[PDB]
Amino acid sequence: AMRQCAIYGKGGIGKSTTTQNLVAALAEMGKKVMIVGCNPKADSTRLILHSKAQNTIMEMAAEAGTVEDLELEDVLKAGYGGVKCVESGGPEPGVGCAGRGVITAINFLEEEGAYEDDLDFVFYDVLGDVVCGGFAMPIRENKAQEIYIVCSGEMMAMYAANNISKGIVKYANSGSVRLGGLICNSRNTDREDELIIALANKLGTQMIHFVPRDNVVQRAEIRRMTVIEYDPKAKQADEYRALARKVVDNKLLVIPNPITMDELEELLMEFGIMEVEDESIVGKTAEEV
Amino acid sequence: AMRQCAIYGKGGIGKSTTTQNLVAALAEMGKKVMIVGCNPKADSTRLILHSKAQNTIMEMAAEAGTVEDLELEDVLKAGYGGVKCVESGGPEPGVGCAGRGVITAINFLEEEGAYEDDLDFVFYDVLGDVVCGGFAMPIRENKAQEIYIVCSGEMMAMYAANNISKGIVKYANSGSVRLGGLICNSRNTDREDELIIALANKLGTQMIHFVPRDNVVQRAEIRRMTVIEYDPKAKQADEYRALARKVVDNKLLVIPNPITMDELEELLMEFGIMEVEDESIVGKTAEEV
Ligand SMILES: Nc1ncnc2c1ncn2[C@@H]1O[C@H](COP(=O)(O)OP(=O)(O)O)[C@@H](O)[C@H]1O
Ligand SMILES: Nc1ncnc2c1ncn2[C@@H]1O[C@H](COP(=O)(O)OP(=O)(O)O)[C@@H](O)[C@H]1O
Ligand code: SF4
Ligand SMILES: [Mg+2]
Ligand SMILES: [Mg+2]
Repeated sequence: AMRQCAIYGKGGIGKSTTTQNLVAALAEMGKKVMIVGCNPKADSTRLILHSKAQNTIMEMAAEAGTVEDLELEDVLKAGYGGVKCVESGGPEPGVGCAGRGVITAINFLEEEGAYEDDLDFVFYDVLGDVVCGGFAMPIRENKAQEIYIVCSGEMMAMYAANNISKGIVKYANSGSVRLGGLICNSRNTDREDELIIALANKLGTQMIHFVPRDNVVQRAEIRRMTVIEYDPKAKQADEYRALARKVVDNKLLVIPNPITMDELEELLMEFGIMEVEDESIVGKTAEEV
Repeated sequence: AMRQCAIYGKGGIGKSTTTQNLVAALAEMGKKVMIVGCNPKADSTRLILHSKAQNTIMEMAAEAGTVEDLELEDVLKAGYGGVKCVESGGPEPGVGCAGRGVITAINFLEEEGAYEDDLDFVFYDVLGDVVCGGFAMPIRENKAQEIYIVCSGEMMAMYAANNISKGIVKYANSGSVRLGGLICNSRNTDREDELIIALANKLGTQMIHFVPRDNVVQRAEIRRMTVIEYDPKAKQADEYRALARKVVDNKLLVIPNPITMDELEELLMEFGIMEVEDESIVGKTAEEV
């Protein structure tokens, strides 16, 4: 039955739009799936619920005093395709750890047993910028077995992908957390599809799909909607279908192999986004060259 | 004498390039300044030192076993303008808190007394994506009195700016941490200079300067250099001069006034980057409109 999935990736590469869409495309193949957003900002469940920003567990637990005083119907809410939704809340700015927000919401969902009710999939939307103990909480507490890293042909998204992968490495031994695959979200930078496959092979995983840059996306967004919900017929919808399909069919759950900075930098130079280091000119003024 | 400064801001808006440059332009007016990078990645001191990536305290303390076994000359290193430099190191991926890395490096710098040696300024390069207790460590432990938030006319950078501001609010009472001003780093999106000044006034601070988009920057970067060091004569160098000047002359250290999501969203719509919400179409398919 059920699979415990989590999607990681750097901020602003389109982690939530890939997640919400493939989950809507998964639930177009009639799956009860649940999205749990771990991100400070409530942007991780909004497109399914046609909402602006779902209420978070840190918001509502402030209102009722504690988490047990929260009643599930107004915590977890369903939208398109009966896809269940919970935005967990960030840290109290400058003071709390992000981890806490995530853990209390897992516990509230195991406690009021929405985890064992019928669901074929659970998905955690998790930021991969800092891969600290806090954001690695679903990995540490063995709540996410299948990590799907969203990225693109750009240094920082790759860095992120690799550093998320070092965290899978540490909890390989303690549990069953394993990397599924990378998902390349096109930046329209030149031969990025190739680059991310190179990385995927150097880590020992696959670049499970290449999601394109489409305007479709922001057309659907003005309506606070998923692409799958706005126009079922655009090939963007069938991209997310190809991924949503490829996701359930995957049986490659490697225990990845992280690379050096230098090794990563190779990839970037080799595929043209990063330039090549001419050492002649280093440390030399407008004059000296 | 000495001022304890920290520059916060979202990832990839150019927090480290603004910081390293204005610090090089501050040290062009002959100041002994020290940069301490708190970021996981060692990209926060590299342009001063003509290096690729300075060694971090978490890296070297792994080598010698503990922090006391570290000798200061190969921890803190100086580059252009006798500007002292220390990259503190990130969390061990998936396990550590970022906070720890920062705190051990403050303590090592107070312990081996580089804090009380001659310096007119100290600067902490700190990521503003997650404003959790970890990244708020120099604010919590009253090591940074003057927060300078770098941002731009874009939602997330603003969000960030505001949330960093909520953290200043919480430690207003306990200490002397106060917000200096915002710095707008041009994205070349249309009337962003105006937008960030609106925010600065709604927070009760000023948009201390508007740093432009220049190609100069990446020309200097191929040499692993600051703009101030590559061509002292470009008006980009005199922008950083205008900021480096404006920074020491500032005596506006407000205890900011954070805004609503809705209130922030106003700004964006009012200044044209965000659109306006037509509710007619919300939750309605390719067909229904
Ligand atoms: N495939 C895509 N094509 C075009 N824009 C996209 C695509 N996926 C996401 N985006 C856009 O990128 C921006 C950020 O997306 P988001 O999913 O919110 O990122 P994140 O989760 O990494 O913070 C928004 O404009 C989003 O609609
Ligand atoms: N004023 C500027 N004009 C143009 N590009 C800039 C400017 N400041 C920074 N950048 C560029 O933005 C990118 C990220 O800068 P960086 O300082 O490394 O960001 P960060 O510290 O927020 O991660 C690099 O191309 C950097 O050179
Ligand atoms: S573990 Fe990470 S989320 Fe928690 S306080 Fe540290 S840096 Fe923040
Ligand atoms: Mg999000
Ligand atoms: Mg940096």
